[PDB]
Amino acid sequence: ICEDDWNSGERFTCTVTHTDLPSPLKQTISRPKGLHRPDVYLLPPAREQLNLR
Amino acid sequence: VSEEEWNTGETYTCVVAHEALPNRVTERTVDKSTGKPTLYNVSLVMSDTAGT
Ligand SMILES: *[C@@H]1O[C@H](CO)[C@@H](O)[C@H](O)[C@H]1NC(C)=O
Repeated sequence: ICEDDWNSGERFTCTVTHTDLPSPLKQTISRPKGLHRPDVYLLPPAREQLNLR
Repeated sequence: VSEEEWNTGETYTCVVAHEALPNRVTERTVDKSTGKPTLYNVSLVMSDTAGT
């Protein structure tokens, strides 16, 4: 499916009809809303790591 | 001492015994590179300045 349809959050259903049980199985999958910007820190290795070698 | 002995000088020691010494014996050592040396040949290396 296209991306903006998933970002919009429309409900999607899968129809499961297996042989022994004629009753279909229905489920709902949607993307919840709620956005904080991550802060990335890249820690250098400790000087003891440079000591061990 | 002979001059060739001072060249590539060996350790010459002055050992004196007296009542007033702490261990009753003291020692002083001189050679070419200690007593009034012409040059101070030293090699100074530092490694792992970062430390731990
Ligand atoms: C002076 O020191 C350097 C480096 O340690 C050494 O290569 C050289 O042989 C030394 N010379 C004398 C006369 O001790």
